[PDB]
Formats: sequence, structure tokens, C-alpha cells
Amino acid sequence: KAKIGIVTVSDRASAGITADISGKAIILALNLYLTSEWEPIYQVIPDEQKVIETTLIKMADIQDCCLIVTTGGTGPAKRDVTPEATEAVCDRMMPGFGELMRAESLKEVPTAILSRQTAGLRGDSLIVNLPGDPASISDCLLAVFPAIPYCIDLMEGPYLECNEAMIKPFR
Amino acid sequence: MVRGIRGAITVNSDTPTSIIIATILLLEKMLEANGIQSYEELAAVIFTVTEDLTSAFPAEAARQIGMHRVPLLSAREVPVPGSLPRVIRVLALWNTDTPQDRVRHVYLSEAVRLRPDLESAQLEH
Repeated sequence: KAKIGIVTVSDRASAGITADISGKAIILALNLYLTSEWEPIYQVIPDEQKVIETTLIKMADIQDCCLIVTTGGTGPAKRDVTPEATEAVCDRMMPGFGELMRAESLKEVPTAILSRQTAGLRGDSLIVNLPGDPASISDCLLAVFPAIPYCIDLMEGPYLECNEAMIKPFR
Repeated sequence: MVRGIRGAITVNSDTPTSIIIATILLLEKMLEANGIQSYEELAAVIFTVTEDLTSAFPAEAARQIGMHRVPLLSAREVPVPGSLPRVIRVLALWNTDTPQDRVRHVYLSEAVRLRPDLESAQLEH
């Protein structure tokens, strides 16, 4: 089987004040695209850098997720620290992901430049930052995902099969 | 004894994946906001999409969360210039004795602007 990590970084949602809704969207999107068996590993955690680092390491190195996806805490606000956590746990970074994602959200909104989203690699596990709002989560996932199944193949991970009608990956 | 329930949500691009996700999000938050346990309480559900959303039927999203026995119908909303773009609107007819003042309506993403103001406009006439 294959395991994918969904991480929601939200002070409010972690306490139980609001529903996740961003994470629900990431799981819905992954449920489309993918036709192969996969297990979602899903956590909701606060805007605390050390906790994010632990959560990413737990999913990538212990629970063996080939792909981990985060939503939340990617802006200039003092509390938003998801990207810093991502660079700490990652040996190598993937600048292409952030470069493309900001070029797509920038067309509609000029505050794409305020995003600090990034992506990187820990061992055999790929980690990608997504934003908080669900309409943009769908656009970002749809932009970078065609390269992800190939990327996991290059790291001798699971083979990911896709629904050609929802999305088409490159190989 | 039927009460309509209105919903509305927006997407950022005309793709099947973003229309299905948004519709499912809107539908589920609509049912939870009024406490609907079973789809059997729905008499029908009606969708409208704006002129710039054409890649998938909302009904296709409805059946992805097992609403096969719910009568579905979709149509095109009036293309008003300057109106909010890429918006899925929902009207669900609900079999209930809930008073009209107590029915909760859902406006998500950019569609929070479409939420009606109780203190707006109105006429002497």
C-alpha cells in the first residue's frame, strides 16, 4: 500500500473552534486523482514550529509517507511558521514547487507574493506546503501534482496510479 | 411542509476537480449546519453555475457522496456584468417543520459577499 500525510496547521482548528475544511479539501482532492490504494495519515496541530517539525518527521521517517502535504501558516504573519519548519526537517529543497505555485495564484491575486510556501525532501519523502483557503488548495495541488507521482518513482517509492479524467501525470 | 436551503461557494479555475471539491464542501456544510442526518429528508436539490464554469456537472459531485436517490438538477445562472465570477449556487428543498427564521444558509469562500444583509436597501412605496 501507500501512505500520504495531510497536516493542517491551525491554532483555531487544533483547539476545536473551527472545522478543518482545508484538510478535508486536500483529502477530497487526493481521493480524486488517485485510483490506487492509499492510506491518509492526517493530523491537526497548532502554529508551533517545534510541533510541526516533529509531525513532519513522524510521518516521513516513522510512518513512511511518500508524500506529505501541509496547509496553513505560510504567510507573513508572526505566527505563520510552517515553511521554517519545512526547511529544518528537509535535507534538500525543491524550489520549483514554490516558484510555480506562486506564478499560478499570482495571476488572479497579487498577494501571491506574500506567500512563503516551499517544498523539500526528507530521505524518500516529499513535503509540499499549501495555503489555508480551499479554493487555492485545489489550484495549487492541481498545478504541482502532475510531477509528484514521477518524483516519488525517482525516490523508489510507491507507484501512484491516476484517474486520467481528474488529472494526468507526466512520466 | 418544505423549506428551501440556500448555499453558495466559489472556485478559482474552471476544472472538474475544483468544481467537485467545492460542491461537496458546500453540500456537506449545508447539511451539517441544519443537522440533516439522512439524505431522505431532501426532496430535491438544484444547482446553478455561472457562465464561466462548464467543466463538470455539480450533480456528478453529489453522487460522489452517495446522493444517488436525491433528485438533482443544474442550470446556468444569469450572466450579470460585474457579478461575482465562478460561483456555484445551491437550492435544496428540505422536508421539515423548521421555521424560516431558523434555517441556516451557507456562503463559503468568496461567496460570503452574497450573504444577505438584514439591514439593507428597502422602499417607502
